Amino acid sequence: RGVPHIVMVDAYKRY
Amino acid sequence: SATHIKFSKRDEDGRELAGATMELRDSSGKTISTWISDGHVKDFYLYPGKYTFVETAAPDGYEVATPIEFTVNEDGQVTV
Repeated sequence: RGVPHIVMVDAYKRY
Repeated sequence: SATHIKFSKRDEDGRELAGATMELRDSSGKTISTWISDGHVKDFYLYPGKYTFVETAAPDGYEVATPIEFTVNEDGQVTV
């Protein structure tokens, strides 16, 4: 419990 | 001592995303780890310092994300 979650989002290319 | 953190590489729909080429660097430019995201959260244990998650390449069809800097404090608090 309490472990930090670091999130990196990869967005879609328009295609 | 070392602090447990989790890193998640996700898509725009909140789902873990496999195939991204990633690295974790410290404030002096040393590479702590390189890996390919596998569609699950990735755990790390890190000593106090300033670090950066850097995406070298995204899977086909995705855009590379901006690097994420964070600090592991002397007391185990992590700040993003």
